[PDB]
Amino acid sequence: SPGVFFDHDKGKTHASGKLLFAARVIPYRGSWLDFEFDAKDIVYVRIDRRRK
DNA sequence: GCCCTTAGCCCCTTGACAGGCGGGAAACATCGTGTTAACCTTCGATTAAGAGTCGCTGAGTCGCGACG
Repeated sequence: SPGVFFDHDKGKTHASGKLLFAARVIPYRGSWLDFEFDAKDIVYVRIDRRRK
């Protein structure tokens, strides 16, 4: 369904054991947006999972 | 019972078509060109809600020493 999503990572793709909390808003028709974090504790706008 | 004579079958010679592949000659549908010059000189999708790993790159941290 269209709307913002916050998929907290379950440890996978983490530095050691930390979570990611990828805040992604899925539009009904358009380009996806990802506001996930990293091990450096920084929010990166991974638009449509292309770049970070 | 054997030899002569004649009939039937097989074979040869000619032939009057019949039309039949096929190139030619011709009537007709293709296939690659042109050519015209009145106005816009960045078009657009598409992953991206699982998962084990190959191949490369570029930042922050240290040694060895020289010159005051």
